[PDB]
Amino acid sequence: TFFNPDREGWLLKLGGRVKTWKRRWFILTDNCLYYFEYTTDKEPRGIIPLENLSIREVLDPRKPNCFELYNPSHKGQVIKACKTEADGRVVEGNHVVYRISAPSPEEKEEWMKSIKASISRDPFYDM
Repeated sequence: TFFNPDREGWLLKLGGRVKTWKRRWFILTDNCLYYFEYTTDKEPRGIIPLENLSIREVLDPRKPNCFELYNPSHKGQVIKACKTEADGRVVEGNHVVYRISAPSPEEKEEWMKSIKASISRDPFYDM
């Protein structure tokens, strides 16, 4: 599934039920954002489907080159996502939004462009 990706790279993501930044290797493919703790990891740490989502720039007090993923449909609606836990639990994410920090302004722009392009490409988008 990670074959022929639209983009791969390091990004910082702000935690949900425990708000802290974690460095994760992201892979954009099949209109989903996959993230790994380490680049050569066989299995992803989580998956964030992009369908029905939007992206916007945001200013953070400590992290630069940030943007957020959010669902426009319903107010404060929990974004559909899935993640693995060390104990083996495969649990659904509880994020209303996803604040991401890119390594540079250039990479932020590139990532925002790729994500939007992927979303608009989905033939099942906005239904």
